[PDB]
Amino acid sequence: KLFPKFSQALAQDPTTRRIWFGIATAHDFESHDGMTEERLYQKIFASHFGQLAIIFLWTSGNLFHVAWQGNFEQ
Amino acid sequence: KKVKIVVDRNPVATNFEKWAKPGHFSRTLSKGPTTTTWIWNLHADAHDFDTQTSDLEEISRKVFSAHFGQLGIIFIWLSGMYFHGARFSNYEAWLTDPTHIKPSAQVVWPIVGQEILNADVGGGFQGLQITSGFFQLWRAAGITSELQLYTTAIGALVMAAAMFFAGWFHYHKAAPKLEWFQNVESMLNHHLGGLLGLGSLAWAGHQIHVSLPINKLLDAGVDPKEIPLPHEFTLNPELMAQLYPSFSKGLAPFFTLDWAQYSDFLTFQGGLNPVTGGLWLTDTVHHHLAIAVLFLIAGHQYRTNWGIGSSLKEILEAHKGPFTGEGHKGLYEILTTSWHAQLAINLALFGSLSIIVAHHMYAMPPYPYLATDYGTQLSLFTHHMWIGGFCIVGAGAHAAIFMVRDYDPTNNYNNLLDRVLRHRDAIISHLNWVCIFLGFHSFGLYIHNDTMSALGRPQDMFSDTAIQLQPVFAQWVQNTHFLAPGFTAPNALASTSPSWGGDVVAVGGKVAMMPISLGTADFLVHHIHAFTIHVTVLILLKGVLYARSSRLIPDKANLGFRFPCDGPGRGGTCQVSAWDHVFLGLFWMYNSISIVIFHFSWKMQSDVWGTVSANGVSHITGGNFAQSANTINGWLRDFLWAQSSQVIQSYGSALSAYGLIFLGAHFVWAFSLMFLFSGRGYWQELIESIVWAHNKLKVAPAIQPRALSITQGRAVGVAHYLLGGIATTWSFFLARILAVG
Amino acid sequence: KVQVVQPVNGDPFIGMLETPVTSSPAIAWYLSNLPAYRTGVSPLLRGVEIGLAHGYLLVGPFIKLGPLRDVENVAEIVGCINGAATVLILTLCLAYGAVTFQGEGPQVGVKTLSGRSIPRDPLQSADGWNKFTAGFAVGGLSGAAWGYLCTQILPYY
Amino acid sequence: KYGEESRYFDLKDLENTVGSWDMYGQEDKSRYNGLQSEFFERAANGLSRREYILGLVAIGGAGILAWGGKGAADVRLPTVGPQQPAQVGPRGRL
Amino acid sequence: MKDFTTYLSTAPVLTLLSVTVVAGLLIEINRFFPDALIAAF
Amino acid sequence: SHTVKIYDTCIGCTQCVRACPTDVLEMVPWDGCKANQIASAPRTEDCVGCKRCESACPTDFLSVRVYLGSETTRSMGLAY
Amino acid sequence: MSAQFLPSILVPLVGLVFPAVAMASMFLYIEKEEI
Amino acid sequence: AFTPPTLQSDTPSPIFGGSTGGLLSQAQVEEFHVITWESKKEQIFEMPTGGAAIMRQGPNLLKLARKEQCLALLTQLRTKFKIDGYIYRVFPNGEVQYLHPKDGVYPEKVNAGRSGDNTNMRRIGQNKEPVQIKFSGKIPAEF
Amino acid sequence: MPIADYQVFTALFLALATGIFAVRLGVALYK
Ligand code: CLA
Ligand code: CLA
Ligand code: CLA
Ligand code: CLA
Ligand SMILES: CCCCCCCCCCCCCCCC(=O)OC[C@H](COP(=O)(O)OC[C@@H](O)CO)OC(=O)CCCCCCCCCCCCCCC
Ligand code: SF4
Ligand code: SF4
Repeated sequence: KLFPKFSQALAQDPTTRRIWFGIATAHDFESHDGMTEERLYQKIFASHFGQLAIIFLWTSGNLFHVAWQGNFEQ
Repeated sequence: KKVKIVVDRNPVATNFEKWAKPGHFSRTLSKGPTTTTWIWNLHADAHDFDTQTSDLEEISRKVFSAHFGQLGIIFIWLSGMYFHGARFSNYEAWLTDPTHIKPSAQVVWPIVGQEILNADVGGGFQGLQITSGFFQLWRAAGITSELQLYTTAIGALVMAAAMFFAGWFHYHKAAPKLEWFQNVESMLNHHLGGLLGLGSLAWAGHQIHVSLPINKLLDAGVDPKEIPLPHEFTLNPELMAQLYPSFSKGLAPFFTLDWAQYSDFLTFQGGLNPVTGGLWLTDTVHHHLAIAVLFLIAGHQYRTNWGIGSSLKEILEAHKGPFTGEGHKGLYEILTTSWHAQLAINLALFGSLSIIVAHHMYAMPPYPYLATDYGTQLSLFTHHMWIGGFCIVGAGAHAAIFMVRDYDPTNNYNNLLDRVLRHRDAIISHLNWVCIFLGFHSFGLYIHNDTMSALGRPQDMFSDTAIQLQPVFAQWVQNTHFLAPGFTAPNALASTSPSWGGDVVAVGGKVAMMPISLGTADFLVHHIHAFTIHVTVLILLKGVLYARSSRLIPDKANLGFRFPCDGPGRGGTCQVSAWDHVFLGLFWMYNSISIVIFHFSWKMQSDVWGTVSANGVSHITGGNFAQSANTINGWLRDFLWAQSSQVIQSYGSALSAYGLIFLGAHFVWAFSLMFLFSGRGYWQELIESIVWAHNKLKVAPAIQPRALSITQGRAVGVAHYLLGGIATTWSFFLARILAVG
Repeated sequence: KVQVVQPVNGDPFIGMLETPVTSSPAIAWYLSNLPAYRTGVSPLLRGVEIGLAHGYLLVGPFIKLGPLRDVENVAEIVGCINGAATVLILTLCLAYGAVTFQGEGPQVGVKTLSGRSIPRDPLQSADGWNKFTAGFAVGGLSGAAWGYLCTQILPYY
Repeated sequence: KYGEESRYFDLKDLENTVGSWDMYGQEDKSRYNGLQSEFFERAANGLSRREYILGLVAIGGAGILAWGGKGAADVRLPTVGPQQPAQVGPRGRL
Repeated sequence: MKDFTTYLSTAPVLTLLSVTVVAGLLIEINRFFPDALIAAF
Repeated sequence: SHTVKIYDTCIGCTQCVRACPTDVLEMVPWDGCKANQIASAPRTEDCVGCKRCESACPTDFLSVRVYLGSETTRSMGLAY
Repeated sequence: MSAQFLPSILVPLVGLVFPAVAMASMFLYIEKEEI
Repeated sequence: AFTPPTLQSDTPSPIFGGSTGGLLSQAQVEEFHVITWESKKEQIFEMPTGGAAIMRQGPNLLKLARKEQCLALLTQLRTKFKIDGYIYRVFPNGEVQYLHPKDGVYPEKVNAGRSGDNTNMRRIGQNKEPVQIKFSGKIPAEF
Repeated sequence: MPIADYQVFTALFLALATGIFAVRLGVALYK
């Protein structure tokens, strides 16, 4: 019972809500335990990089599926 | 001791002093309308006599007078119905041609092009087609002329005036005392024999001397203006003997115990009349006479002013077993001192009775030319279904009200109520499990069929062609009823209804009644009905059982019966009161009744209603229910989409009104969502801004505008939701049946 | 005068009641003789019995209702399906054991209805559940395998 | 609990005052035959470890992939089977 | 008589009477001057 | 475990204490009001968050405030 | 398409093996007591 | 001069036939509460868990799950039978902790000698702005 | 000229490497 690593108060919840709120507040970095401004900005910057990689992967997947099982040439 | 008439003289003065002082009945509404919430509170507690006074005598007097007022209102409504049928109808013309002329009893004025609603019903008359079945009722009663309808309307007005006078007299002049109301034995004895028994006997007498001869001549074929008047048959045994020979013997066979002589007009045939399509009036006469005798005999069981008779308290206290400890002790005190408990029992049985009435009326059409009137049949069935559902929900609500206000632990110790309240957890848990099991095994079957049909695997569906789910029990019962005549009912010439099986009863080229075959679709829809009824029962029962206390809130009884919550603590206590359970039960009841009426409509349009062309029966929808009702897509396309073309194409015709309401209802329903998904804080702040705007122009009202309370918001949302949904179904049903019926 | 409904073990302030469904002599005997209520039997053997019964009763449904029920090779396909279901409920048992038993705590004692002190069931332990889970796998797979053999044998069927 | 009368609370016997009863449990070591018990405990010898028991479950995962790449084709699944002709579409398309 | 006139002056009675009077006036305007799409003066 | 706070606007009417269903508030001597008493929350661990105390406070604005925070087995009102 | 056998292996892996493994790991991690 | 009264385990319980709304498994691994009162006569009362019990003539002891249930029963006894009771908290290990009448005096009555815990000396709108306490696991009411 | 099987295999391997980089970034973000 300590999954919400970013929220010590939520980890003490002995009900199923702990899991629920443990997922709905994962991106609210400003409300996490021991969070500063520098760490907040750095985490957001890394998250931006991850999102960009996800977008690139999505586009690559679309292209690969069209070139593998599509009829683009026809 | 000793049942008697105890009354108090002039208890309340008759004047308009309190009419000019709104909120006089409530003590909390005395500080005046400081906020707009006072206006809503004035109407939300107008009939809550339990709060206006702590005396049971005054509450009983108020209830008695309110009953008289309601009776007067019903009499006014009946008078209006008869007057409209006598002055703005085509009943006389409809009598000469009841199979082609469509009944109509309403005429609209030409103001803004609305005269288009005056349809060409027939018989040189223009008006709105009615589906209340009043024409069939009047024909069964032998009205024949319009003067009789006018006389009945005037008599109904006189009765309404008498009812209102009775209420005023019993509340301001001669008010009965509490001991007079607590005479359950006398009340039951009079309501069983003096009311039901005497009324049934009187109706049987009227049917014998008025309905039988007039209807017999009408069926044989005689102009309505040529049939003798009712008094010519009621006071002339010669003519009535010409129609029924057993009458040449008078009343001698009745007193000599030779009742067989009366077998000509007191038959036990069965089935329906092949000419009119309804039940044999002789059979109805015999039925009313038998039930009248039974009720009169039953009205002599309870003890009153003599030694003979039984005691309700004695009978209740004597029914106790090893599994119920004390038994029914304390029930007599609860039912003789609490109006809410009696209201709950009466509402439950009353709604159940209404549902049973709807079933028995479509199965066995009791009026002539009623079965062939598809619009009237569908309308009557749906109307009674809705009335029954509403009454049942109200029964649950009042049961919870009694448990919250009139419950007393010192009087209910180790009895049925106490033992039930001591194991509510087991009851609720088991009901919850059965509801989940029913939901799965009922809806998941439809979902599985939808998935298989979409995947191109019709052989893996739950249909009559693939995995069959035949209702063997229902089919067995149906065949048993079909084989009842001559075996388990030797004196019966035919079955009670043609639905059990047999030939097809058609009148005027239209099928009045025919056997109703049950298949996999019927099995699925019946389990859906059982599941919905179980969920509604679970909600209502949970509210009644936990209205006093609960593990989450141990003092729920102190908060009352109608409260919004207990704050956001403990995770949230929103809608924890019994009133909220009733609020949710209303939605579930609406869902259940909606599915029931949809099933009835589709089944009758696909396997019953139709036309006979000497080569078979051409049903309205062609029997697509047996092949499409096993999937949700079939219900959406073959029933909702296919049958809605009649209401969406009614513009520019007489049914245009049905097309307008169909849309209007859709609006109201959606409107309800605003009150169901919102909260009071948002509206209060918005009102704050609007109030600032008003104050800026010196136009702010002293009666501070306030947002509707949480409970009021829920009530408004539920009322609008049900009004919109029911009105939508009403418009759709009426337009479809009036365009293809 | 008899009262067949009494509070659980005479205590009327415990969320339970004794009824002819829970305290019935025959019902109590049958329920107590199940492999789950054997504090003195090894968890592995009880798990083997439970798995055997569950695996055997789990073939039938897919045999008579599976997508390939109208094919002669339905018995084999269903045997494999039951094996897969047993493996799934196997990982379920393992996950439950790994989550439930991961710590120790001075729990309260356990007594019988008469008041005789008894030790806690060894099944409610880290090693007890692991042994029970292992037996359930062997028994569950064996039950599914026996389900296929019964289809081939059994002269009536 | 010392429920000899109407007392259902006892600090010296708090174990019985909280309803901590087995209700149906019964300790008995005389039941399964020794020869059959040995066979089963022997069959499930090393399968009592989390890593080893998970390995058995991993076999089920391999069977799932084996079915898709071989089992599905051997049962003549419609998705792994062939296709017959086609349609043109609403207008002049494909 | 004073109490009766006071009751007739209440918000619901006055609201229903005002709505009825306005509706009646509009109905008669449309009865004598029907299909008034534009303000043709 | 919610946060309950009392402010100097309190008039010592003791209504919030009587409205508490878990005995979380109590009256202690004070000298800032005519009643010479102030409200306090020594047992906030037993507070469930029903906010019944706020519905009974007559001061404007409220002199007693409840801020819902971390949920525990007692604050959630769980009997199982 | 080239390598027709790939979908028959990747679809069950992403829809059956990967989800079961992910759910089991997540369930074991969200109830660790000491992560 | 007040001391917490010890909890007597010899106190009989009220006459009750049993119910399914009583103690569950939480009382065996977490805690439960006990309410003891003194009645001048044997009379029927309503239990917070559903049903009706009969309190004996003399000392009565009742074990419930949550503290709110005990307080609700105490409120019923005080407003209906004018009976004063004591609430204790019992843990599985065997520790009893006095509760509600903490100092023998009801909380609604000032006793002069209590702890003025959680009492801010400012107004509700005089709290620090949320932006001034950012990046700190505290709300404006805790400053 | 449809893509051959070797191209699909190469793409899958490169995707595996990309997934490894992604899991490394996720682990770094968790810290
Ligand atoms: C002209 C005759 C008359 C007069 C002057 C009074 C006068 C009085 N009555 Mg009384 N009463 C009368 C007739 C009369 N009553 C009749 C005929 C009945 C039988 C129904 C009653 C039954 C009765 C009861 C049970 C009670 C009173 C009470 C009272 C007193 C205050 C309540 C009140 O009137 O508020 C004003 C009432 C109104 C302005 C009208 C009430 C609403 C009507 C009835 C609704 C009608 C429905 C209508 C069709 C609309 C519904 C549908 C619509 C949406 C289209 C008051 C001095 C009450 C009392 O004593 O106070 C403690 C009391 O409880 N009366
Ligand atoms: C043979 C005797 C008799 C009859 C026929 C009735 C009939 C009725 N009673 Mg009643 N009652 C009786 C005896 C009787 N009662 C006795 C002895 C007691 C005391 C124990 C009561 C106490 C009682 C109460 C408390 C209530 C009734 C109510 C009702 C009405 C129920 C409405 C309904 O569904 O019916 C159908 C409706 C009709 C058939 C309308 C026609 C009405 C006709 C005129 C029948 C009138 C019968 C009447 C008793 C005649 C004597 C009155 C006379 C002095 C003028 C109904 C008309 C309820 C009610 O609604 O109040 C009015 C109700 O609240 N009764
Ligand atoms: C014989 C039937 C009957 C009777 C006598 C009562 C009597 C009573 N009920 Mg009850 N009830 C009933 C049936 C009945 N109910 C049914 C069938 C239901 C299920 C819906 C309910 C559900 C219910 C609830 C949830 C509550 C009551 C309450 C009450 C009490 C106060 C009622 C009041 O003054 O509120 C005021 C009455 C009104 C404001 C009338 C408003 C009418 C509705 C909102 C409009 C509906 C529109 C209508 C269909 C026409 C639409 C056209 C429109 C566009 C103009 C009262 C003693 C209340 C209580 O506190 O009990 C003590 C309570 O909260 N009832
Ligand atoms: C986000 C882009 C994306 C999406 C939505 C899909 C979707 C799909 N792919 Mg595909 N794929 C992608 C990228 C993507 N792919 C890329 C970049 C490649 C090149 C290596 C492939 C190579 C590939 C092959 C060879 C096959 C599929 C197949 C499929 C289908 C079944 C899924 C499966 O089991 O295969 C598994 C997919 C992979 C093993 C590689 C996908 C890896 C992507 C990039 C992960 C992206 C994660 C995302 C960014 C994070 C979101 C969080 C989420 C995981 C919770 C499915 C419709 C199968 C098919 O054709 O069905 C008929 C098939 O055999 N894909
Ligand atoms: C399909 C049938 C439709 C009804 C739904 C049945 C499901 C409901 C199950 C809930 C049971 C709860 C047990 C309460 C336990 C309980 O109430 O206590 C036991 C109860 C108490 O009786 P006592 O000995 O106390 O009797 C004294 C009484 O006067 C006081 O109550 O006796 C009963 O056994 C009632 C029968 C319950 C069983 C009802 C089933 C009846 C069978 C009907 C079959 C109809 C179809 C077949 C006909 C051929
Ligand atoms: S929120 Fe409820 S429990 Fe908490 S202090 Fe206020 S009244 Fe007491
Ligand atoms: S309710 Fe408000 S004013 Fe009254 S004692 Fe409590 S905090 Fe003070």
